[PDB]
This record gives sequence, structure tokens and C-alpha cells, in this order.
Amino acid sequence: YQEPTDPKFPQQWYLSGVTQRDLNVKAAWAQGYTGHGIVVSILDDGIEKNHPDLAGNYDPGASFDVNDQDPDPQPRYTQMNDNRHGTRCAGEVAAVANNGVCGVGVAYNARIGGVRMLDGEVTDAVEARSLGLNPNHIHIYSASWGPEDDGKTVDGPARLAEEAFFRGVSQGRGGLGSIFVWASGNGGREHDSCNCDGYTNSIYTLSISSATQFGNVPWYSEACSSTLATTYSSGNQNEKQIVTTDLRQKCTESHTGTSASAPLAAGIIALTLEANKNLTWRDMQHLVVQTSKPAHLNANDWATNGVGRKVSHSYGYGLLDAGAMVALAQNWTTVAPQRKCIIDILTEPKDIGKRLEVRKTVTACLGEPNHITRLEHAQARLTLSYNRRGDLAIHLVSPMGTRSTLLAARPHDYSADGFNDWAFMTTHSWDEDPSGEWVLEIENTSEANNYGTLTKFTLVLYGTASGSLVPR
Ligand SMILES: CC(=O)NCC1CCN(Cc2cc(CN3CCC(C4CCN(C(=O)CN)CC4)CC3)cc(-c3cc(Cl)cc(Cl)c3)c2)CC1
Ligand SMILES: *[C@@H]1O[C@H](CO)[C@@H](O)[C@H](O)[C@H]1NC(C)=O
Ligand SMILES: [Ca+2]
Ligand SMILES: [Ca+2]
Ligand SMILES: [Ca+2]
Ligand SMILES: [Cl-]
Ligand code: NA
Ligand code: NA
Ligand code: NA
Ligand code: NA
Repeated sequence: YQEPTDPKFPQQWYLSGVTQRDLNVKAAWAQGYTGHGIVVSILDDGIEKNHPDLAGNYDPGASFDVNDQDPDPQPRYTQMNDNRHGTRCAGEVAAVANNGVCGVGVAYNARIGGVRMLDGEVTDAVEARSLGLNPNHIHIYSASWGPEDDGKTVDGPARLAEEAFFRGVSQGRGGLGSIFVWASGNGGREHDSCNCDGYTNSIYTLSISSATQFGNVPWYSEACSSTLATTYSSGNQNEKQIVTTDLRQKCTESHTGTSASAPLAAGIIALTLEANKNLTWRDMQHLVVQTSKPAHLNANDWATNGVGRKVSHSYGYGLLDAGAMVALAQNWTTVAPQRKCIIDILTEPKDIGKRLEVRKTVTACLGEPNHITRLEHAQARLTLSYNRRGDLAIHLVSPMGTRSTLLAARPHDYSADGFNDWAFMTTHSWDEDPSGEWVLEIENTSEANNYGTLTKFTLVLYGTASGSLVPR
């Protein structure tokens, strides 16, 4: 195997490193996996399809302009180069290799397109038409953005966009399911808590956070239980950043944020899908859980779950490992059909006050076709009132003792609107048996005499009843 000769490949430290602080992509390339036959679309502000490092891989069938309602996602050029982000992300996935220009994509033989959908008013219809673009041609969608990262918003896909997610994972990709890769957010300095973003909090999105070059949690990171894994991105000014294609046929070394991590993940997922084109959308999440690596990622919340895997709310299961992903994909056995066990927990509304604990012992649909002994995602779907939402912290403890933070205190969130059947999701109990006692904790983290009521708590378990591995 001959590594790429591109002039900035040496600066792509998260791919070209020799110090074990990288995504282990060369190992996948040397196994023969470069993205050939895979199609990725960037949902963003457009794609410079004539960029010298993108044109060779550009796929019009992976592209559309929802903002102007035409097929051509070319960005709108402005003095401030506002609409450059999609071009930066596209190069991370699939910049051409060995062509003397900039660097390379993770999946440098994949085909790449873009949906121009952020340069205009983003409505539910715009979102749905983007998520549902050509779902039997595009394999993987990469989205780096969501509701405002102001630390006070709770929002997610409205009806058309949620229907697009369920159509995508159900009928997309020949019934194997569209793979939606999502950035978990850039709201760290606002103390944002990313389960309040219904796109990344979805079970249908494969959610990705960031690590700095020196292995730390970047200033912009949001912690939450819905994140699955991590890729490298930017940090402080002594740490390197992401090197990729830029608007006006240029090359940048200063692409940043969690919004630069999701495209790298999408590229790794493209390599993995080349290694086994029959992987379902759920198979892909299982591969990420099993192969991601905590080592050398610094956080104070690493905890071992019930099946022996280390998990963090900043990093999920750790750093994506492309070589390990493609190796495990090759002989992967398709997971069993997804079961869903619905448990209505409360017998009466519960005053929250300063603190509320709800304990319930469940059988996880014992005796029924939705019996789950092997969890995937779990949700606590909560309906509650409270006078100042951001003073709440919410935790969910599984029968195996795994504490998932569903919500951390958000100081800027002054809302009096509470949560209206909000489906807080955790990945941290993946592969655990969910039978037994679950504990929900709701706490007022402020000294204020805050007040409200929990009126509904639905525990929703997804998973299967076969195929478990010995714990790690
Ligand atoms: C009842 C009903 O109909 N509600 C409809 C709502 C419509 C809006 N939704 C949230 C939402 C709102 C938004 C737009 N917002 C404004 C700009 C934000 C930055 C500014 C910096 N920036 C650049 O500068 C680029 N050059 C990037 C963009 C992001 C936030 C985007 C999404 C979204 C959805 C999908 Cl699918 C994929 C993706 Cl990538 C992004 C999602 C929630 C539902
Ligand atoms: C894909 O997986 C399904 C489910 O196990 C199986 O029935 C089918 O034969 C597989 N297809 C290929 C091409 O391997
Ligand atoms: Ca256009
Ligand atoms: Ca190149
Ligand atoms: Ca956020
Ligand atoms: Cl469902
Ligand atoms: Na975001
Ligand atoms: Na997700
Ligand atoms: Na534990
Ligand atoms: Na149990």
C-alpha cells in the first residue's frame, strides 16, 4: 500500500499520524477500503462541485438545492465566504487522493454530493426534502448542525422531518436503512446539553462528538447520553485543526468544531459500508459501539457499563477506529429485527420540588414478541412542568447500575415551558439486559424554590433478544 502523496496529507494528523493519536484510517486503506461504490451527501450550505479536489468524486445524484429548488447545490458566493462549510465537509469525506491538490478524504474513492439547505429559511419541509433526498442512491448523510446551540433551546425534527427519518431507516438503501451521521453540537461555551437537540438525540442518527489533538474535551463540546462516538477536531491554538477543501478552490487548515467531526465519521462509515454493503443502519451503530476506543481521551466521567464497556457523555464509546470498523464489518452477522418495549411508569403525577426519584422494576415485555434482553437505545419520554427548565438535571439508572445523564443543568435556559413528551435517549446501556429496577432522578440544581410536576414517564426500550457477546 502507498499512502497518499497529496501536499497537505502530512498535515492531516488525524489520518496520517504515526503516534497512535489518529483515526486509524491508513489501516483500512491498506486492507483495500477507500470508499469505492459508496455515496455520501453533505446536508449544509452547498458544495463547490467544481473544486479541483472534489470534482473527480462529485455525484450530482447525491445533490440538490432545496433552498432555491433546483438540482445544483453550488454555494452562494459572498465577500465573507459564509457558504463554505459544506465544501469543507465534503472534502473531509471524499477529497480526491494523489492529485497534487490539498489533502485527501477519509473515503477518497467515495462519491460525494451536497444538499444546499442551510442558505435560506430552514422549515420542516426543507429538512424533510433534504433527509429524504434520493434514498436509494445516497448511502450516508452527514449533518453538522441542528437547533441553535444557545444552551436554551429544546427542539427537534417536526413531523415531516421525523417521517423522513423513519422512511429513511425503514425503506432507504434497499431496506437496509439510510445512515444519518450527526454532529452532537457546538454549544459547549453556552453549557448546552445535547439531548435537547432532537436530531442528535434521535436513535436514527449516529451521533459524533469531538476530541482535541492532545486528547481533551474541546471548549465547544456538548455532553449528552445520546452520543455514540468521537472523532478528532480542533482545540486550542497549540493544537492542530482539520485540513480540507475550501470555497473558491482553496485549501484550509482551520476547519473546526464538532461540525467538522461528523464528516470524518461519515467517511469512516463509508469505508465500513464498502467492507460490507449489507450492513443495516442498526448494524452500523453496533459496529461503532464495539470498535470505538476510549484510550487516551481525557474525561472525568468515564464509567464502565453493565457489559464492561467504558462510556463517557463527552465521547460516547470513544474514538472511531476505521481499521477495526472495516475488519469487524466483513463477517458481521445482521442483527435481529428491532423490538420496542413500551412501559408507562407512573401511576399518578409526581411533584418535583427540590428532588424527585422514581423507581420501577420492569420485565421488559417478558412473554411478548417485543421482549428485550439485549438493549440498544433506551428513552425516558418525559412530560413535565417546571418554572425554570435549565435548573433541572435528570439522570436515568439502568438495572445494571449504569447512570445516564439525560439532562444537565443549562444556566441560560430560563424557559417555563417544561418538556412535552421529550424522548431523552441514552446509548450507555447498549447490550445490557434491561429487566429489573430502573431509577429516574430529577433534581433542582439551584438554591431557588423551584416547582413543577412530572405527569408522564414512558420508558421505551429498543433492542433484541439474541446474539449477545461475552462482556468486555
Ligand atoms: C413546528 C415546525 O415546523 N418546526 C420547524 C423547525 C425548523 C428548524 N429545526 C431546527 C433546525 C434549524 C436549523 C437552522 N438553524 C439556523 C442556522 C444554524 C447555523 C448557522 C451557522 N451556519 C453557517 O454559517 C453555514 N455556512 C450553519 C447553520 C443552524 C440552526 C437547521 C437544522 C438542520 C436540519 C437538518 Cl435535517 C440538517 C441540518 Cl445540517 C440542519 C434544524 C427545528 C424544526
Ligand atoms: C443481507 O442480510 C440479510 C439478512 O441476514 C440476508 O437475508 C441477505 O441474504 C443478505 N444479503 C447479502 C447480499 O449478503
Ligand atoms: Ca442552485
Ligand atoms: Ca487531493
Ligand atoms: Ca446543542
Ligand atoms: Cl419507534
Ligand atoms: Na448544533
Ligand atoms: Na443520534
Ligand atoms: Na458500572
Ligand atoms: Na435485570
